[PDB]
Amino acid sequence: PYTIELIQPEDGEAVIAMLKTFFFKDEPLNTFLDLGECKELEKYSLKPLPDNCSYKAVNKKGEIIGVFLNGLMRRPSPDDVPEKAADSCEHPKFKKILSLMDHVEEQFNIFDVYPDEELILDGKILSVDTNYRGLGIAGRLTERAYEYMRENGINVYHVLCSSHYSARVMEKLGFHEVFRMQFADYKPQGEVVFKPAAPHVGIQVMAKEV
Ligand SMILES: CC(C)(COP(=O)(O)OP(=O)(O)OC[C@H]1O[C@@H](n2cnc3c(N)ncnc32)[C@H](O)[C@@H]1OP(=O)(O)O)[C@@H](O)C(=O)NCCC(=O)NCCS
Ligand SMILES: CC(=O)NCCc1c[nH]c2ccccc12
Ligand SMILES: CC(=O)NCCc1c[nH]c2ccccc12
Repeated sequence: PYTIELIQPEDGEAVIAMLKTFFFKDEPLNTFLDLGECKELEKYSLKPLPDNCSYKAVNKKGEIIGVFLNGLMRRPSPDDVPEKAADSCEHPKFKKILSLMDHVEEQFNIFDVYPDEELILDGKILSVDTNYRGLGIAGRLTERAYEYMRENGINVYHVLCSSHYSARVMEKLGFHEVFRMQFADYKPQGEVVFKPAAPHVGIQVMAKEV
């Protein structure tokens, strides 16, 4: 038995503690790199919280057993200066992940897919406690956001998935691929950066229109 609840400002430390236990260690790119201590990812994870659309799954003892951290993304202004996230990162392993994200954004802009949309919900960090996996918690976290979207006239939910495994979960939830890139094809300086196990394949950006 668990609840799905809005993540509050006072929850920051508990969210970080949960992510350090799971996501930091067991998201495929993090585990490939052996991310280790990463204060900059802690910072990254806390950033979307004040948008008031991030959710926690909580067990009967009051422990966080899952999170989906979401942020609002706004269409770039016509005079927008695209910034590289990797430029403000000291941690070398996390910088590799941020560089990958920058590269995806250079190749694919979600706002091109939806020219009429000013605001899109961005699913940034999804993590479920191992002992609670395969119970549909990812789906219940995701679906709690639909309510926020409906309450605020947001039509599109955008989620970058770091493995075909997690992209499949999003497909079950009614998302579809809008962009993909094989790890074998990601060679920003001429050589492969990420070589996780073959079934991961690469990144897939997933979208749902609600
Ligand atoms: C991706 C993740 C959030 C899914 O959460 P979840 O709540 O377990 O999602 P689901 O319940 O829908 O289970 C997904 C699939 O995992 C498999 N599964 C079943 N039991 C499982 C278990 N005990 N442990 C792990 N996976 C299991 C099943 O294939 C299941 O699909 P199905 O139930 O439709 O047959 C979770 O695996 C996770 O935290 N992964 C590591 C971090 C990560 O990669 N996050 C996503 C980045 S995009
Ligand atoms: C919805 C979701 O969790 N996407 C995953 C993106 C991701 C993979 N590795 C990371 C390391 C640090 C920050 C983000 C990531
Ligand atoms: C269109 C399609 O079949 N997607 C699923 C498999 C796949 C092909 N290339 C990828 C690159 C990254 C992730 C997944 C993939």
